[PDB]
Amino acid sequence: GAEEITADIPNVGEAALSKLDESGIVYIGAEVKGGDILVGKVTPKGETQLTPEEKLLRAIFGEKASDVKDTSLRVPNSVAGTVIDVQVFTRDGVEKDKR
Amino acid sequence: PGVLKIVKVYLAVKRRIQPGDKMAGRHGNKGVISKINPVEDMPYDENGQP
Amino acid sequence: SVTEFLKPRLVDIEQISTTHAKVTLEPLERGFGHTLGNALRRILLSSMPGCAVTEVEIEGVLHEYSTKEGVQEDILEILLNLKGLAVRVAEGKDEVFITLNKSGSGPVVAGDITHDGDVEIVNPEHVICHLTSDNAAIAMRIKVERGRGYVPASARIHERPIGRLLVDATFSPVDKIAYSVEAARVEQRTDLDKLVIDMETNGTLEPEEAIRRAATILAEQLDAFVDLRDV
Repeated sequence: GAEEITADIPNVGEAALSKLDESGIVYIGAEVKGGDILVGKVTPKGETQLTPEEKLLRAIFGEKASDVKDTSLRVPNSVAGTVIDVQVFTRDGVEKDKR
Repeated sequence: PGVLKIVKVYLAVKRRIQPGDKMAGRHGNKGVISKINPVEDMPYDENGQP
Repeated sequence: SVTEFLKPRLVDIEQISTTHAKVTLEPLERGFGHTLGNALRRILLSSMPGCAVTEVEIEGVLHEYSTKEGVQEDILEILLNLKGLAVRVAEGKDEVFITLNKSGSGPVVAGDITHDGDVEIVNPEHVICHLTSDNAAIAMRIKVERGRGYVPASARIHERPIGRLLVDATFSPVDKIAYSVEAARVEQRTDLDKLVIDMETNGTLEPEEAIRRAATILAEQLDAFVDLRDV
């Protein structure tokens, strides 16, 4: 399928989305540290043949798997700075996001 | 071809001087900082200027 | 006698300038001049409490690495100028907020900062910014905190809204310390010494108070030496 830039990142809470906007891109002037998400991107993934103990865990605790995996742009380790500019380039014919 | 979107982020980092950084003059006298000494521990003159 | 020493006492506080002073201690035994001078110089240059600018908030500014219309200097330069601001906070308060709202053309100096009376600016002629247009306006909200030593922005423990610009704080008000040991004209004894300590500061900390605080710190650690028991 088509890889999508969005804020609906699976298996990630709210604190990691605090610096992300509605589109999925951090604001200008955000203080970020290593491991922080800058651009939220979800990638379609194929079926996973989960191991028996894993399906035990899924049966007991619920938490059904999603169709997208988290492949997002994260700040490199030991790097902490301020976002000073964001540039978005879109192919012709693709919906230009809000940002 | 094949790409739908590109997002580019510029990060600004203020790097301070720390041990291991390489400092030099203009006469081939390079060096690596070994310690950031406290002010009171460094040599000073009669007027008190360290 | 050979057992009882002469206790030094404060003699004269000479205030040459707002940021420069001399303190005279007299009398002192042979060799005690250098000992006390070096101890006091090391304590004063190391751990004096003081008030410094910690965080700033400027309207229309999201980060340090940006400019503002009608403002000649970048925001990073404004923060570097704010680091060189001498402020005295009344005792009992740790964190205070001051405001700098100025519109017009000319040099925005520290004398235009509005304070609630618990904060006194020592250098009203410090140039903070330059406004180059008649329609240029600057509106800043500065946090001043009391501390000791040097605390960079990184070392501060970690919500913080985008727009709050953290500033490295040098709380220590002492810039230069010099000391000299000279002869003391005592009534009878002629082996006595006088210690003259020249202190160049930012004007925040008074000389007499600084000397007593350094002596107090040395006394507290020498107390743990005096007792000398296993813990």
